[PDB]
Amino acid sequence: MRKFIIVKNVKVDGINAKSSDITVGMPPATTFCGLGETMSIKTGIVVKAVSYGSVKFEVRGSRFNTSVTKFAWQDRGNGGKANNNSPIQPKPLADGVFTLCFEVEWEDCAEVLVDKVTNFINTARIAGGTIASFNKPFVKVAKDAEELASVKNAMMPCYVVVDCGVEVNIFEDAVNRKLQPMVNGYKKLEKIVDNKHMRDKFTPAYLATPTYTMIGYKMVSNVDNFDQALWQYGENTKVKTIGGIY
Amino acid sequence: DLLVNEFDEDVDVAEIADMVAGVLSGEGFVTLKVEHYMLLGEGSEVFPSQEFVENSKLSKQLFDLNGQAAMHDQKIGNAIRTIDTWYEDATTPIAVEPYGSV
Amino acid sequence: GNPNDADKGNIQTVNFANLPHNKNTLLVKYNVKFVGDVFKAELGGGEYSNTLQTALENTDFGTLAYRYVYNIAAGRTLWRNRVGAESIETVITVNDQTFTFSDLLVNEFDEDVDVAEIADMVAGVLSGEGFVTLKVEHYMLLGEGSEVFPSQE
Amino acid sequence: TKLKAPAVLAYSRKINPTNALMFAVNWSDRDNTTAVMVGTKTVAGTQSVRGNPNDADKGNIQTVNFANLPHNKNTLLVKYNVKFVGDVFKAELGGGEYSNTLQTALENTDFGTLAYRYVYNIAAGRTLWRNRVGAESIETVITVNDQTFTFSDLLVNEFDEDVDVAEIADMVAGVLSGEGFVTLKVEHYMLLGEGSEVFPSQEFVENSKLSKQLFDLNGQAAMHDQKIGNAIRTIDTWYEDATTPIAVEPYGSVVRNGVAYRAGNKTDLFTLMDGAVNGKSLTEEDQMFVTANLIRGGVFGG
Amino acid sequence: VRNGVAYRAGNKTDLFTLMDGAVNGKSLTEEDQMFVTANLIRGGVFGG
Amino acid sequence: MYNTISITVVDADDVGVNFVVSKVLSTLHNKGIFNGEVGVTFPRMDKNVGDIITLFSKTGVDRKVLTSTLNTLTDFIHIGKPKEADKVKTYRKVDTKSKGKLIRRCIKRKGVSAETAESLYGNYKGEKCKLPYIVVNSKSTGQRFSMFLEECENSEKFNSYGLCIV
RNA sequence: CUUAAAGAGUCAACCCUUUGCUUAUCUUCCCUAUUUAAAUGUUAGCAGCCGCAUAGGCU
Repeated sequence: MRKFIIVKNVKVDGINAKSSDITVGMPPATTFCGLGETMSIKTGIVVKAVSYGSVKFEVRGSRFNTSVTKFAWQDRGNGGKANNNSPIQPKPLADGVFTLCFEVEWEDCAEVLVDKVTNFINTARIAGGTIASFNKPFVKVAKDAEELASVKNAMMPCYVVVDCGVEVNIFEDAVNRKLQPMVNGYKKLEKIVDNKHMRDKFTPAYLATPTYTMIGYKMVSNVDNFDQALWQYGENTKVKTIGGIY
Repeated sequence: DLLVNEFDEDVDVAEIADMVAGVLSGEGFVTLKVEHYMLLGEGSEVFPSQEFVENSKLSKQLFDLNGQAAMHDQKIGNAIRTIDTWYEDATTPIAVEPYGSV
Repeated sequence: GNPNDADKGNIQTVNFANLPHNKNTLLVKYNVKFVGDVFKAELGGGEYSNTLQTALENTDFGTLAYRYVYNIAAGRTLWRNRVGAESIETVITVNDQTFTFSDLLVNEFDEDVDVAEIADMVAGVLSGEGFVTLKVEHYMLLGEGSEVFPSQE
Repeated sequence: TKLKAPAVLAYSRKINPTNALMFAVNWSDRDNTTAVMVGTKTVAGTQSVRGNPNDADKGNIQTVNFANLPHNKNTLLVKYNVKFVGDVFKAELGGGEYSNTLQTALENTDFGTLAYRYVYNIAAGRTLWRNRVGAESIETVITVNDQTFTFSDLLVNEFDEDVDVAEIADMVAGVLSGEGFVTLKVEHYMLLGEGSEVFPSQEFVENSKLSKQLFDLNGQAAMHDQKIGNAIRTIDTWYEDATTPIAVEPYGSVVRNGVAYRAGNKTDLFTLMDGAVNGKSLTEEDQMFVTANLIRGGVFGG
Repeated sequence: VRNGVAYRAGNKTDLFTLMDGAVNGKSLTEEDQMFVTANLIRGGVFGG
Repeated sequence: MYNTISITVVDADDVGVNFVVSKVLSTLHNKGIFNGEVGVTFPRMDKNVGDIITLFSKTGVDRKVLTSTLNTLTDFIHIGKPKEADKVKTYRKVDTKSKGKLIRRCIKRKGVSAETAESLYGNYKGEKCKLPYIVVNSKSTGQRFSMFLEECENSEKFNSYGLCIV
């Protein structure tokens, strides 16, 4: 018996927009699907799928150039090189109002799930962002598509994200169809021989390259299937959709 | 009314100091919603944060939320960060930087 | 079919006209101007109204004038003030000869000489030229302070 | 088969009461009619409306209308006319083939009891819908076609049996079935008191002018013609409870209580009438309701 | 308007038929002719 | 011991029931009874009482008095039977005034020269109107002014409208 | 367990000088607003002071 928990109108601030060197703005679906593993490890509630919209979104900067804060001098080897401003490499940030849906199985009363996601919101960060204000979470129960439409009518207004798929490759598809790409998976390239520079020192580490896909921004009152809008872990080191390609 | 340059002890601020020092000493979270009110004058000029941009149309651009004036969050965090009066020949508080350079 | 809200009240303000309770007879005053040259078109013409003129040269204007001032004479010109009337006396002043009509039938067109005396000259106007202005007064016994029905808006 | 009522169907009113005029007379001397006037007098100070902290202290000058008899007269006169109009079944909008089956379905209707109830509502003084309260005796005089009849005291709800009411009934039912019309002038004398309280029909106030203004005719107190016509038709004793007389109405709805006595239980006029039209049987209880509602007229269509 | 049914329309006796026929040249009785002049004396708009 | 009787207002939907009760109370106010005698009781004070008014008449109940004072209103009033019971209660009228009423109270005495001491009370007092039971009644001296009612305790001193103090 | 980890974008400004909207013009003909309503609910404190009035009384 599946359960849905909803984070509505969460104000994210300081979220770095650089999903890749070629996609900037929204963080990839790896971020919001790893949020589920973050509450699966930090809290313990098993999250199987995730979906997200956007009440508002804006990347910090002007119309053709969005850009980056003056960097600090937080490196060793720059002793006399501190009076100058910074070495500045691009890292644009954003701010947005989001809606989040998590697929969880609880097998317990709903008065614990709300507090157990509330105290996790206050300690986690949304891709480097800072939560300012967020509505109180509530638990939704749906057993069919008719009761899943009750979940559909309550996110009004938002702009949800559905998969769209690539025709041949990235920028060609971005041109002729005028759609939006974003990263949906990672391809292993080479294994680092030494683990003394890792943050875990036990798990083997491989270099990765971002694999992209096309999506669609849709009105939440006009989507046929929510499972077309949910996202989850895939294979290998990829994400996908329950409902497949729209 | 508080003096920004000089850190003066008073009883109203020490309770917030202890209530965030308890979270700082151990583990947890504490969130404070802060509002500021200023009598500036009838139709005065305000100063939001300016963006880092080489914008071809706007020379000096102020930060916006769909047109509403707004500051940067790290602009705020720089001022909360600004505590350092422990460097040599200290006269004014500066931001916490590992080389003590603003 | 609105049963559900039968209870629901309906409050509005309406206009009303009533005879004052010192008098008991309704007088309706008007004028009728039968204007001659009845076949010319204000817009359009000729070559379509002229063949209508030569097609309607032999019309029976006496019968139409009889019906036209009988609708005056029968007192059909009110449609609701006749409801509950003892007697509807209608007097006509045309070129200083006053005629009076006490009781005439409404739907069946009667045969009398008082209405026909108006009709024989009115058909002369509506067959030829000029005009005739005839002032009509209706005196009706509805009742003391009775209810009267003008045109709504 | 199974034909339908027309969407636009209206029936002209067969009962025309004039809007009554109020006068101040004596019991010893009936003739000297002194007109009861209205008076706009100030009531200021009443307040405490919703969500009002400091604004519920305003003294609103509201010259509301009061009405009193002058202190030299001690009798209220209510003067009006009732015009019962014959040819009581014809439809001004709509027809035929739906009112003609109503002719062949309601040809055998008992107009005598309806007429006697209509004139007994006069005889009881029902019309005065307040002025009766605080009255020692309500003398009702009806002059019709030069024979004046008087009524000293009669019950208002339980319909009595007498011959003075039945005499007017026998010639009103002849009108209200055949044709023509009959106009009867009606005067009501009641002892209310020396300079008593008199209650005409009230009115809708504007946006902000007063609180309660009355109904006036050249600065003289008067009650509404439909206020008389409402208590004319207080005949509905045939719904399946509550034997008090009710105004006859297609839903049996009074607004002072807010409950409809013919709605929801199939006894709404429309059905009775339409079923009658098609060809179901009727009793004397329900057919009399159709013709009593049809005397009043209104809109029956949609 | 009140009964909601037309009496001369529906049976091609609407004015516009019998003045066009009289203009074109077909014969008329006294019943139909006096309809045309009884309506012409009323006046209106006859065109479209 | 009270030995209460009851009075009803039968079939007053078209005229307003508590209006007939107001007329009944006004007619017994100015004629004969209710000049300091034993009292009366409205037993159902919850949202516009309506029908039943109980008069106990501890010093005997007279059948002829109930008809000699209500002979004018026989069409609406049905006379109840005596009941051997001591359970009913007596109530009091409270009095509320408007702002201008206390303005005239302080203009009558305690000293105003022309307007200056009037202006010191020109600020509002705070006396509003609440709404438990405000029942209309005719007045020979006033102008049909409606009594504010409230529930109180036994006092054994009664007036033409309500309770007294002693 | 998030392209995780993190950063002051600050400042200054004279837009302004000048202007002919002119010339005419047929809205126009014809019409059934209508039929019936409970103003419910005023069941709302006034000439008043016996009254420190914001506690309790009387016509």
